[PDB]
Order: sequence, then C-alpha cells, then structure tokens
Amino acid sequence: TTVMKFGGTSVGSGERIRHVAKIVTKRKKEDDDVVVVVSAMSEVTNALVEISQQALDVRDIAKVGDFIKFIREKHYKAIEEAISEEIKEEVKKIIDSRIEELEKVLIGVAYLGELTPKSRDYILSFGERLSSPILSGAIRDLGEKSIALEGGEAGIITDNNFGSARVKRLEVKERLLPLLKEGIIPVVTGFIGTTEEGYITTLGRGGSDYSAALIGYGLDADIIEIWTDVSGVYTTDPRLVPTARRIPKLSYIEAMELAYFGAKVLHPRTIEPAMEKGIPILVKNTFEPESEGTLITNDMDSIVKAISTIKNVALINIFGAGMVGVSGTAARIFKALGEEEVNVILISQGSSETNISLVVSEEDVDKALKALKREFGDLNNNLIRDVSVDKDVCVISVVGAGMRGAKGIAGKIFTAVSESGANIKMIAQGSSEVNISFVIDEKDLLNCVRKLHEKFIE
Amino acid sequence: TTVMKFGGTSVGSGERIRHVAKIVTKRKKEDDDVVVVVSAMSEVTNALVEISQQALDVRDIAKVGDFIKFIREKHYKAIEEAIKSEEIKEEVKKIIDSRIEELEKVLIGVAYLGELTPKSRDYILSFGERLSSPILSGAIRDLGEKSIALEGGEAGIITDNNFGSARVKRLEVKERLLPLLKEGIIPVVTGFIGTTEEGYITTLGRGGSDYSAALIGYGLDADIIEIWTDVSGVYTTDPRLVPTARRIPKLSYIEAMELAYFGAKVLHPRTIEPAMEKGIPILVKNTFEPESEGTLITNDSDSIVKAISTIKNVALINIFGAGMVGVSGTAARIFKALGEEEVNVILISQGSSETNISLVVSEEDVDKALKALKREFGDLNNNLIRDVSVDKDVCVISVVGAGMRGAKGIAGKIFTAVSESGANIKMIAQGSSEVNISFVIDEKDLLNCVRKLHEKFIE
Amino acid sequence: TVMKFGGTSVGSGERIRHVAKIVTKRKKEDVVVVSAMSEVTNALVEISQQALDVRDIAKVGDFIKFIREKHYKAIEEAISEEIKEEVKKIIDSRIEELEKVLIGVAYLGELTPKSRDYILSFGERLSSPILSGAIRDLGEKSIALEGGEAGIITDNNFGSARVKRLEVKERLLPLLKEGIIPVVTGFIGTTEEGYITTLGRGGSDYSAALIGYGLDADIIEIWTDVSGVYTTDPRLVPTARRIPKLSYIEAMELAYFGAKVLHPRTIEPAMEKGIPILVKNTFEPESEGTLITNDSIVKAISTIKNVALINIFGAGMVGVSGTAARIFKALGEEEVNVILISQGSSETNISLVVSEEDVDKALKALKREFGDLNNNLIRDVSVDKDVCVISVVGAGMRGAKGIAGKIFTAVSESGANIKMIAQGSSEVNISFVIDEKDLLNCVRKLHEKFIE
Amino acid sequence: TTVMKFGGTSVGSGERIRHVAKIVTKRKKEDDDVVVVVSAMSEVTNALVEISQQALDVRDIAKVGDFIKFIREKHYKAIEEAIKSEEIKEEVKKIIDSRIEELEKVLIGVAYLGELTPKSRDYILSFGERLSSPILSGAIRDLGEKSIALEGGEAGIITDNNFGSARVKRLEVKERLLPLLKEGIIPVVTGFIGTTEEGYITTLGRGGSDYSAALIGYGLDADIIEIWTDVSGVYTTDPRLVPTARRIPKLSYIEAMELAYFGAKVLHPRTIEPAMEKGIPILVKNTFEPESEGTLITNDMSIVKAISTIKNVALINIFGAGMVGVSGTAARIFKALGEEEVNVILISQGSSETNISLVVSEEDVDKALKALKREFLNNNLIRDVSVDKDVCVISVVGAGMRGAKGIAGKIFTAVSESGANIKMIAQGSSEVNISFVIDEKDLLNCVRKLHEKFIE
Ligand SMILES: C[C@@H](O)[C@H](N)C(=O)O
Ligand SMILES: C[C@@H](O)[C@H](N)C(=O)O
Ligand SMILES: C[C@@H](O)[C@H](N)C(=O)O
Ligand SMILES: C[C@@H](O)[C@H](N)C(=O)O
Ligand SMILES: C[C@@H](O)[C@H](N)C(=O)O
Ligand SMILES: C[C@@H](O)[C@H](N)C(=O)O
Ligand SMILES: C[C@@H](O)[C@H](N)C(=O)O
Repeated sequence: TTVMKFGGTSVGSGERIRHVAKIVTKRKKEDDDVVVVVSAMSEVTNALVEISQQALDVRDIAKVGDFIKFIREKHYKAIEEAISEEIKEEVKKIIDSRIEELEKVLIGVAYLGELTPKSRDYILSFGERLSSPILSGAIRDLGEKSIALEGGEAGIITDNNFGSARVKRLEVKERLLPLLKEGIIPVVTGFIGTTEEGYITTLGRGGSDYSAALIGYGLDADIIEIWTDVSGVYTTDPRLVPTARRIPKLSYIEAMELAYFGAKVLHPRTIEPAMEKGIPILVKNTFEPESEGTLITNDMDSIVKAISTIKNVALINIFGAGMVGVSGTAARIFKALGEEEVNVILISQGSSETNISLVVSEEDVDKALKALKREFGDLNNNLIRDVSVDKDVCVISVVGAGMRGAKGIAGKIFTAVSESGANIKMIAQGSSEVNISFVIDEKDLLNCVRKLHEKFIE
Repeated sequence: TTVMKFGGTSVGSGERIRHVAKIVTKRKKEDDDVVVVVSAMSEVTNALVEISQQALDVRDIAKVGDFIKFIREKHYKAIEEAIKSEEIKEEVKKIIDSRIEELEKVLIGVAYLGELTPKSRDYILSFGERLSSPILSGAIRDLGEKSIALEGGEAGIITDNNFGSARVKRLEVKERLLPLLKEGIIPVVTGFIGTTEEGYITTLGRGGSDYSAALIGYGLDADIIEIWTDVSGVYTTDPRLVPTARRIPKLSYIEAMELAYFGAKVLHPRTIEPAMEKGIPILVKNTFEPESEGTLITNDSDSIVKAISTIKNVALINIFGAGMVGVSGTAARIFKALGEEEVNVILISQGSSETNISLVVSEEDVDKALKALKREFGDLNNNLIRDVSVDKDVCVISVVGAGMRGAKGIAGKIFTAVSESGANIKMIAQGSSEVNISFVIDEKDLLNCVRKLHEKFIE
Repeated sequence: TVMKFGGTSVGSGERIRHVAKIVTKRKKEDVVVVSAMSEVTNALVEISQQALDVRDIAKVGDFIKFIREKHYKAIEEAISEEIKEEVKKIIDSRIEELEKVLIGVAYLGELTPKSRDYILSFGERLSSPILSGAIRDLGEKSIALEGGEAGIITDNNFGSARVKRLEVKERLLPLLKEGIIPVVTGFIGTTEEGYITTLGRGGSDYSAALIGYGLDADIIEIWTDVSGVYTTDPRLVPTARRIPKLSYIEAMELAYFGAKVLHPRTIEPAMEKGIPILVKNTFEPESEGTLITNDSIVKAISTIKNVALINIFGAGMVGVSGTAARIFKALGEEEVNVILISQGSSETNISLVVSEEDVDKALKALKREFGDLNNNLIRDVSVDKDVCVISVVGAGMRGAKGIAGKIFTAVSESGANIKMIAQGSSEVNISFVIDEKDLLNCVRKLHEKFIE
Repeated sequence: TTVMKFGGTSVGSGERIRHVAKIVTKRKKEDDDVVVVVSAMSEVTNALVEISQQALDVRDIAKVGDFIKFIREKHYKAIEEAIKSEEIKEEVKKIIDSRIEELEKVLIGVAYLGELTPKSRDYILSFGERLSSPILSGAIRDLGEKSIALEGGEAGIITDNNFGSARVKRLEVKERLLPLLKEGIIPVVTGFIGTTEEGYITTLGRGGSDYSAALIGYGLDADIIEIWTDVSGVYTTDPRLVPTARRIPKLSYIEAMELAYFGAKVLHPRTIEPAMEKGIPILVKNTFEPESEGTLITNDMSIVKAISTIKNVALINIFGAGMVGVSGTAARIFKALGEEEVNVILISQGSSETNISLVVSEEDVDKALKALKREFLNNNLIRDVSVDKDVCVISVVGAGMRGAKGIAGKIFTAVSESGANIKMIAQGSSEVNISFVIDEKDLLNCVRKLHEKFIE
C-alpha cells in the first residue's frame, strides 16, 4: 500500500487541489490501496494562529466575523476550482459546519478572555479539517471513491499534552484497513490526533509528515511518498550552489543527519518509524511529478553525499575553571536553556572540561544570556568565570555514510575549508562518523560551500 | 613576594628537606618575602588512608601502635638528617611528639567506637602536612632565616564544612601572613588543608597543596608562584610515548588550562585560575634539577602547536535519540543522570541533526553510566531515547596551542597527519576558543599517532 | 452608619422598597451594603454548572428570561418613570454580559475559578441598582457601586479570597460629601488588575464590616429576617427571648461552622477597632435587636444537630509520635471540618466531632495515613452517628465557680447521658455532646434553669 | 508460665538482689516455668547518661577513670552481699570486669573523637542492665536454681534501627527461651534493650523495662506478668496528697491506661497493650512488702476508681480569626509542636473552633511559643497566644462512669465546693476519664474533696 502526503503549497488553491487529486488517481491505478495525508491550505494555520491571540487580547467580536468571512471565501473558491455541482454541494455543507464550529470557539475565547492549550489545539485543527473534504471531493470528481477523516478517526491516539502531543497507541489498522478493503481512498488530516476522551490534539512542527509516517508504520505500507514543492533533497542549498542536483538515494541514517532543526523537508520523527520497519520514503515534487525524486531507503559508492548549512546563528562559549565532573554544571546549563525553550544546535566540550561551546539561533542569544544569569548569577563564590558570544556565524555540515572508517576525510574536508579562505571556529563530530559539523564566519559561507561542493560532490 | 610550593617527593626525606631549605634560603636572598607551602613527606598521606580504614574495619590497637612506630621513626630520621642544630632539633622533635600523640588518640578512638566519619577522616589525613611543615621550618631556621610552621586554616584558608573536598569560603591570608612577612619570617604553610568557622580541619582534595599555593599567592598579590616538583616543567608530551620530548619554556594561562585534563599530573584548573585572575606568573621547577629554567605560565611571540596531551583507555558513549531537540530537555536529563552517580564526562560533541550526543567517560564508569541512563529514561512506542552504544578501549588526544587561533589550515594538517599515521578519527570536539582540538582514536593507534603528530608539529 | 441587607430582605420589589424607606429613615439622624435577591445566587451556581456539563443552547435562554422577568417585576413594585427607565437598560446590559459569559462557558466548556466568581457577582449587580433606584424615587440621592470600586482588594484566590488591601475612605468619602448614599454590592471584591473575586459564605456581612473597619464608622447594622441573636434556637424552645447586649468575645463563641446570624470572620474587624454591631429585623424594624459590643452568668445556648463522634484509639500517640499532626493532616486534605476536640491525660485516644455526612470521608482519609501491635500505631477508630452538640455561652462564667457543676447536673436531670466534654481556657463556652433523642428535653431544661 | 520484672530500687543493693532471688526462688516452687526481667541497679542509668554526655563535652580522660572506679565499687559490693558461694562470686566478678572494660573502651572512644552517635549512646546505656543481670542470675544460682543472664536481643526482642527509642519489629522470644524453660532454667533477661536485625544494641525508652516483660509475656503466651515495684500496687490517688489512700485491688486494662499519664510511675500504655491483646493479666507487687495483694490489671470485671494528678504544668490558648476546619490550620499547630518534640497533655476545642486549648509541661512554654510563631487585622491567621503557668491536671478515672448520668455534675460541684475554679475540661468518648485543670494552689483541697466523696 502507498501513503501519500501533500503539504500546504501543494494544496494552495482549488487548481492545485485538483492537480493533487490527478496525481493521487494516477498512482491508484498502479497501486490498489492508497491513503492520502493532507495539510491545511497554505497560510491558513498562520491566519488561525493569530486570531487566536487576537480573540484573547484585543477581544473584538467583529474582528472574528471578519476572519470567518475570510476562511469562508478562501475555501469557497477552492471548491469552485477543484471540483461537478453535485460534489460541490455536499462538500460545502461539511465546510459550513466546521466554520460554524470554528466561529463559536473564537467567540468563546473572546467572551471569556481565555485560551487554554486545549482550546488552542482545537482552533488550529480546523485548517486541515477544511482542507481534506475539498481534496476528497476532487478525488471523487475523478474515478475513485474517497472519504475524509480526522487524525483521531484515523487511529492516531495521543497524550493529553496539547500543542506537542506524544502518540500513545496506533489504531491505524482497525480504521483504515476496512475502508481500503472496500476501494476507498481515505484522505486523512495531517498534523492532528485525538486523546482517548475525544479531545483534539496537534502534533507540533513537522506534524503532517509525522502523520504520514505513523499511518505508513501502522498499515505496514510499501512506501511513504512525501509530495512537496522541490524535486527531493539537493546536495546543498541551490541558493548557494546553482549547479546543485537532486540526491537519487539517501540512507535513513544519512537523511537523519541532514534533518536539522528548521529543515524544510527532512525530520527525524518522520524518518524514525520508516527506519524501524524498513519502509521506503520517497520525496517527490507535485509541481514536477515526473522527476525521479529522492528515495530514503535501507540498502546502499560515494563518500560525501550532501552539505547542509545553517545561516545566521550565534556562538556561545561558557568559560569556568573547574567545571569538572564533581559538579553538574552542564546539567544546570541545559536546564536553564531547557526552561526558556532555547534550542541548542551544536554542543562541543574539549578535554580540559573548563568550557563548553554551543551554537544557538541569533534571536535566542539574549534569551539564553538572561537564563544563564538566573541559574548562576554574574573565583571565591561561583563557577562560571565568563561567557563569550560570536554573532553572524554559520554551521556547515558534511554528511555521508561513506565517511565512516574513511581514513583521511576529515583532514581533506578541513584543508579544503582553509583553501577557501575560511577559519574554523568550532568542530563537532559525533561517534557515528556520518556527520562532520563545524562553524565558520558568515562572510566565508559562500566560498566555503562552493569549494566543498566542487571537491566532494561533483 | 614569592610563593614556593614543594610536594611529597621533594620533601621525601631529611636530606631532601635540607635541600629544599637551601633553595628557599637562596631565593630569600633575592626576594625579601617568601611563603612556603609544603605537602606531607612522600608515602605518608597514603599510609594515613590505609590505617584509617584499618582502624575502622579490623579495629586492632596493636596495628595502631605499630603504625605510630612507623610514623615516629620516619620523622625522627628526617629531623636528624635535615637539621644540624641540636637546639632546633629538640624543638621540632617536641612538635612531632605532640602530633603523634594526637594522631594516636584519634586512631584508638576510631578503633574503639568503630566510627570513621568524614570529619575524623579529614583530621587524620591532616597529620601528614602537620608533621612535614615543622621539619622544613626547622631546617630553614637551622640555615639562618627566621621561620615558623602554620596550618592552612591558621594561615587564612577558611573553608566549607564539606570534609574531603572542602570549598574555600573566606580568604584571610593577608590578615595572618603579612605581619609574619614584615618581621622577616618565612612562614611555611601546610598545603592541602583548611579550617572551618569552628576550627575543624578540612582537606582540599586532589592537588590541594598546589591549590593552597595559588590561594596564598592570590591573597597576597604575590609577584610569582613557584611550584617545585621532580620534573623540569611541562613537557610537549608524555616522555614515555616520545623519548625526545622537550620542556615547554613558556605557556599561557589558557594553554595551561587546556592541558590540565581531569586526572593530570602537574597542572590543575583550580590552581591556574587565581593566578590568571590577578595575573600572577606560575613557575614550575625541578627540585632535583634547580638550574633548569622550567615552564613559565604567564600572559602569553610565535608557535602554532605547543603540546599534545593524551588520555589512555577511556570509553565512548553515543546516545541515539527520539527527536532529542529543544522542546524535550533530553540533554539536561542526560547530564543530570550522570551528575548523580558521580560520572565525570571528558568529551562532549553534538552534531547539527541534534539526534545524538557523543561523550567519553572513563571505562570503569561505563556500567555506572548505563545504569544511570536506564534509571532516567528506561529503554518508537515507549520512551525518548532510541538506543545507546559504547566503544571500549579508546583514547583521547588533544593538540593544544594558542597560535592555532585563526591559523587557517591547522585542523586540516592535524587530521591528515592522524590519517597518515594509520588511524581513523572516531569523534571530534573543538571549542570556540581555537586553542584545543580533541579527538578519539583506538588505543591500538595511540603510540603511532602521537609520534607522527609530535614529529610534524613540534620538533 | 453601614446598613447591610440580605437575600430574603430584598426578596420581592415590595421588599426592596420597604428596605428603601428604612435607609431613608436612617438618613434623618445621619453607606448601604446589599446582597442578591432570594434564590438568585443559588440559581447562578446551577446555571454555571448547567452550562459546563450539558452546555445546552435552549436551556440557557430560559435562564436569562427568568432573571429578566424576576427583575423586571422587581422594578415594577419597587419603583416614577424618572428612575424606572435607568434600571431597565442598566440591567438588560448586565444580563447580556452574563449571557455572553454564560454562552462563553457553553461554547468552550471550561469554567475557571475566575469565570465562576465573575458569574456569581451578577447576583448582586442585578439587585443593587434596583435598590439604588427606589432611594432616588423616594426623593433621596443615591449611587450603586461594586465591592472593588468601593476598595476591597483581595487575593488571587477565587471562591475564598483573602483580603489584602482596603481603599475604604479613599473611594467612598467624596460620595458622602455630596449627600449620596453609596449602595454597595457586598460579597464581591477585586484584584489590582480589575478581576472580580468573591469572599465566600457569610461574605456580604464581611464586606459590610470591612467598610466599617477602615472608616472607623459609628455603627454596623446587619439587617435580617430575625429580630437579632436569640438566647437559643426558638424552633426548639418557644420561650427563647432575644439577647439585648452581647460581648464581642461572646458572639464569637456563639458562632459555630454553618451558623446563621453570627460569623467569626465578620466579628473580627469590628473587634479590632471597637465598632458596635447592631442586628435588626426588616419585618419588624421597631424591635430592640441585638447589640454586639465590648451582670449575669449564662448568656446563650447554641446547638448543632446531626453530627458524629469519631474516636481514635492508639497505644502510643505521644510527643515523638506526632499522629495528632497526622489526624488533622488527613482531615485538612479531603476538606473535613472538625467541630470539637478532646484528649485526656493519658493521650491514648482522641475524640473528634464532625458532620455525620463526613464520617466515610474522614474514615477513608484516616485509613490512607495508617495501615489499619505489629503494624500501625493506631489500634482502632469508633464512630457514634446521630449525636448532637450543646454549647453554653457566657462571659459571666469566666471565673465563676459552680456553673459547670450545676450545668451538668441540669443536663443529668433532663435524662441525658453526656458523651464528650470540651471547655476552652477562656471559660466563655462550655461544649458537650449528647444523644440526639435527648437534645430536645435537655436544651429546654437548661434554658429553663440558667436564662429564664 | 510467669514472667517477673524488677526495677532499679528493687535491685538497689546486693542484699536486695538476694531478696529478689529469694522471691524468684519461692515463686519457682509454685510455677515450674519462670522468666525474670531485670533493670539496672538504682542510680546507674542516670550515672551512665551524664557521664557519656560528660565525655562528649569536657573530654576528660581522668573523669572516666572515676566513673569506672565508681561502677566497679558499686557492683563488687553488690556481688559480695548477694552471693555466699565463692565459685559463683568468682565467675560473676569475671563477667562484671569484662563488661566494665568494654564500657571504659567506648567512653574513652567518645572522649577521643568527640562524637556520641545515637548508636553509641545506646550501647553505653545497655551496660547498666548488662551489669545487674549477671549478679541476679548468680544470686539465683547461689540459692539452688539454674539460671543464665540474657541480653534482650538474645531473648528474641528484635527492633528498629531508630536508636534511643526503637519500635519492636519481630519477636523470636519463644524460639530463644522455650528450649531453656524446658530444662528448669530461669532465664534472667536484661530489660529495656533489644537487638537490631544485624545485631546492634538498641534501647526501648522510658518505661522500657516494664515493656520488656510485656513483650516476653506476649511472645511466650504467659499466664501472668508481674511488675515488682516499691509500692503495694496502684493507689486510688497519690499518697503524698491523701494520707489514707488505699490500694486498688483490681483494675481493668482500659482503666490502667487512663491512669498512665506520660510520666506516671508504675503503669505505661505501651506495657499494657500486649497484655491487653492476648488477655494476659498484669500483677503489680511490692518488693519490700511481698505479702501484699497488689493491683491486678485484668479482663473480667463501684463508680470512680481513682484520681490521677499531674503537678506543675501549663496551658496555652490559641485564639485566631476564623480558624475554621476548611483550612488546615489545626494541622500546622501540631506539626509545629511535633518538631521540637513537645508533649501535649490535654487538647480542647469548643464549637466556635475559633480557639484551641492545650496543656504542656511548664518547662516547655517558651519551647512551644517560639516554634509556634516560627510556623506562623489582616496579616497572618493566628491572632493571640494566652498562657498560664500556675496550674495542674486532675483526671477522675472509673470504668463504671460510662453511662452513669449525673457523675460529672457531682464531680464538678465537689471541685467547686473545695474552692477551685475550673479552667478547662476534657472528656473522651469512652467515658472512663474526665480530665480537668485548676490552679496549682487548689490541688490539695480539691483532690482531698474528690477522694472523700467518691472512694469509700
Ligand atoms: C511541504 C510539502 O509537503 C508541500 N507540498 C508544500 O510545499 O507545501
Ligand atoms: C582553528 C583550527 O581549528 C582551524 N584549522 C582554523 O584555523 O581554521
Ligand atoms: C608534586 C611536586 O610539587 C612534588 N615536589 C613531587 O614531586 O611530588
Ligand atoms: C573524521 C572521520 O569521519 C573519519 N573516519 C576520518 O578519520 O577522517
Ligand atoms: C442574610 C439576611 O440579612 C437576609 N435578610 C436573609 O434573611 O436572607
Ligand atoms: C468554675 C467552673 O466550674 C466553670 N467551668 C467555670 O466557668 O470556670
Ligand atoms: C520498679 C521499682 O523498683 C521502681 N522503684 C519504681 O517504683 O518504679
């Protein structure tokens, strides 16, 4: 069986929805059983995120009806351009019903001045709940029968932890397999699940790709297709190297090491379940359906495969004599960053144990600076002597499964970096010699990636 | 003001105590103000540890009586060999006799009750230095200079009550010692020990004597701290591994810090810190080779790579995670789990995928770590750590040097060399201060690597 | 003068107008605090829960229409078209606020302690303006406020808010310099950020007192449907006469948990600054009434019906074994109120009394604290259901030899066996426990002998 | 089988030890199986307490040598008085010396290290009983019966690890003593102490020598437990207060416990519990009047049995705003006094619950005041703290008081007539005890009055 995910851009308008359905229908004639996972229409989640704060703060009753008319029109148009007056009618009722529902809650949070995380998750869920019926209708508007379902209905049962729910148990087989055994293409809302007692929950960032992975995992599928707006994964950002090419084949392991925080396509949560059961992931371009795309797979003669970059980040060094194991000073650093919700991109601590270096995003520096002040306070008194911060810095990451055991490669990567005129500020390579991460000045980003790419990829 | 510290081997016998007395006297002629810091005679601190546990466990007074006879002899012979003057010789003997009597009662005490609390554990170890110092002080008086012996607490080291590894609370070194110096007196301070508000003796821990010298120096604003040992300064690497290893003439505070790995021989970060803060140079000298120029640890001039440190037989732990990102404080909980369980972590690296953390610990701590980790998480549908892996029989090399900062090419040159040596790099950690590069290779390739590395970057 | 009016005192529009003339009569010599109408606060509670559980669209609509015509007819028979106008809308607005808040909880399905308190306040905000109205109608100037506007600053603790600051004179004085009577909706207070809080049961009295405290007022009047504090419950003894003068400390000792007229919290502020409290009947304003202020032996006899007597027996229960601490610890959680405590010189057992609907609650609590001589440190607990508390009260008893002897002999002669005795160090109150069968004969005898 | 307990005064000298041995011997003609629980000789436990304290503080070696000289001279004197036989005298002296040497060691130890752990504190205390035990065992031997001295733990009393006042964990009493009793051997067990699971000596606390007898009796299903003291049973009321005070011939388990205020001489609640549980009778007898009939605590049972008194005590009133049951206000009062270990003699709370009234020993007032404020108008919630220090507790005990209408009235009128004002009353559900407090000066005329009207 084939599970097929599409995101917000791919279902950006009625036209694109109709095009998605065409893609779906085409695959259905090659594969009997097809489950489609669908995101909210582009820029709907965000519209939803802000009215939620709009209702809580400014609290205007009309500003809500103003938002309602907007979603109404946005999706009314999609129905007109995706779909047959017959199907147009049934879908229009589903849409009206969800919109009535949506209005109420917003009116409620306005009236009370209260937006609990439970309420917050209910709002966001409407995005995908208004997308899926329109797609389902379009599938139906061609050859195949199709129904739309919520993540709960689909068998994704979660925590009570709203906004970022953990999945307890998958009941994917029980709900979908009967519907598949009957010919139906179920179109499942991505990004959302339910709790035992019926409450609607969201799955955080990368959620739709995650739902695709869970469904794929539960049904023990033959393949999971992540349909996006680029032709798979490139060897490096084409905005930096114009001659970059699609990677035909990636190992889960390699895909994992490329799936950094804030990456557009790859995420560890989507990859891990597919890796566990050995299910292939295929990244495809809905705007270029014929492209071979990137296959993330189990089997695997290259050394370096890809070069990922994280631009505009900051470098934080924590100085402190002692800082030696007899004191859980590291434990306290990360707690102070744990609270305050500061994401640590790289950690590096050398032999002396007198300092640890970290890279965070440049909007988190001051956030994490006051955090470390609150935990420690700044010889005869405390244990952090000094903190250092380097702004406008960047993380380059060289990835390839063939790097493991390959004597000499680090030497080559770094000699190259130097040959391009870049000074290495920090290096971090973990025990699975599959990823070498390092830090250089932003000025040198462009010339350094050009060289590495020229030397190691092409 | 010159602080001069002497360890166990430099004061390991009477002859030796007299030798370090002449060194102290010789510097007293160039520099008017000298404070000395001395450890117990070699083997003594160890001997005191064994008798403690023995008195607790077997509980035999005859063995205590025996131990006292060993201690008395050793120190009597020392006096008889350090000091020519009979009148001085009797003053020191007097002091020693007090301490033996006091030490005996504690030991008989612990045998009788079968209770060895940390407090008593510290009071006992204390006797090591409280028996050396008066002899060194005697040998100095014997040579013509005014001198008396003091305990660390008596000299201004006021500490926490955390016996065994006490933290320093107040530094009152200027209050006690300066009046002594002004009279022309060489105070000799028992290194490694402090005191508490109520006057309970405490110990400072591993490298305590060195720490005492640093505290005196910091407290006084000494012109120089001199650490006298049995080797001629800091070497470019372990001479056992490279026979043609040379003494580093000059070293920076950061370099020294970066060379002072946990469990190191001469350098410790506790010691280097106070000196760094007030900009007091540190000089490491050889007591048995007092002509060597040794290693000056000062402010900062050319050199890329200065030294290579090594850490034999450690272990590499990789923790593969479910997400392990900035929304789930997994890193916080890892280091907390190993904090409790008292597990010291030598290296850390986390790559940009944020999906794994690699750390190296000591190979006796592996089992402690795995148990500790399994306690905090307990190993798709179950927990937040996917799996943990371990590599035994590995080692850490660190290349250290201030000139490496901004030295485009050096990291490339180092790792290519390592590779040329016939070695695969298992993990890299280099920090924002481009002064140290640490990596991990198999124990198999330690010797070959350090040889090649030293030949190409030092000599 | 701070006159307080309650639920049944403002029961209908007539009642409100009757109340309105009373205040007008007071003003001739020289601040009025008001509660809500009868069974209105009890209704808001049920509609709150209604709108949380069933959250029914039709079942809410009928509620506001109820309190529409409840208050619409209250305007009819309480109030000239000068003043009838500025209540209709002045209450329609407050209703559509309540309706929106109510439909607010109906849509979201979440009732915070904050939302509850905001809902509960409406009761008083629906009653107050109407009274303010009939004060104007009778030719006297009047304004209707709100606890917070009057300066009752409270905790963040919704339902039972601890008072933190008082802006007494600072908000009320200028209105008094104008001839306006401030008609203040009591029971409710505020946060520093304007969020309405409630004070708990016996709150409208507290509010009245708090006004008195900060102003250092001349008098505090509590207007109810009984002619003051009686010598005993008149429903049991028909010969029960009213108490004219009651000591501060005496009124406190006559106030048990769940009592009607008196309240220790409300008594407290008045006892501090030394402000008299008068209680008078609204159905008979001519009556003398009880005056709580700063002779004779026994003053009054209070009674608590339908209680239970737990007895905790354990060998040990001494000093180092702090199970006394744990009995109450278990009873503190599970929200169990203890009426009486006794422990003899042996320290082996402790006797308590609680409402006889708390036993199973209190037992389970005790069992989840001790494993119930080689096991736990408590041997056994025993209970006596259908039992009652009688308390004799008088400051004249303090240092008066004989009264206790005589009291218990009087009890004896009524045919009653005493199960438990507790007398505090102040000697103002004597409290003992007897079978329920005996309560009627016992109180009558006691009152027959020591009051009349 | 019979267990027989003797206290410090009853073995206050060697002659008295022989006298006890004579008592134990006489009893062994009647009952074939007797076990004896013995305390330390009079004044020895006290001597041990202040010396082990002394060794901690002054750390004076010479003052230890005096204590041993003292203890040795006391017990050698005792041995020579109690025993006639030279060979027994010889073997008892050898025991006593080995024990005293052990004592010296530990006392030296505490002085040398300046440390007195609760564990060591217990080991030292255990010596008093370990020194008197073998003298008495020897004394029985000299009179013709087979006997061994045993430590409480060797007898099967296994306890906590909470030194100084341990709780019992298991009884191996039957396993240890039954093979001895089947051979005419009189085990004399050191009262007051027991062992830890890993063989560490622990003490049982105040009244712990009586409790030993009880634990033995429980563990052996004894037929009779005998507490031998220096008074002919338990009196109706303190003899020092009423001259013509008679011995109470019989007492119930429940009456016995109401008479046992924390500090009482003979009766202790913890001692009564086991005997109550298995229905084993307790007989209290007079070692200096062996012909008395004493007081029997028992099952099988006109109105008021006894008047109990607690002298020179104090009472505290806790006035507060609201102080309702809704909040955990009462809990915190007792937690506060739980820490700093303050014993509450009486508690009282009226229907107002605005105040609570407790009684504590007068030498705890400040020790209770400070700790209360350290736990805690509009600022706090506890308003006042009144206090007296010129008071006592009187408690009238009788089983036949329950359901006896009018007795409380009769009692408080009697108090009233004697010339005393009642400051507080407390009566429990089990109407076996009415406790109350009056001015100290009134105790004499009050107790005398109560005794007149309600005893004979
Ligand atoms: C994110 C991806 O799945 C989607 N097609 C998009 O680009 O919006
Ligand atoms: C600093 C060192 O790691 C690197 N070779 C550089 O200078 O760029
Ligand atoms: C450690 C050093 O200072 C000492 N002299 C030694 O050789 O032991
Ligand atoms: C660095 C590491 O990835 C590789 N095995 C090397 O030694 O070059
Ligand atoms: C509370 C009281 O004042 C009111 N009149 C009532 O009886 O309801
Ligand atoms: C005196 C005494 O009998 C009574 N209880 C009193 O009021 O003090
Ligand atoms: C037990 C007896 O010897 C002791 N004198 C007492 O009366 O308590």
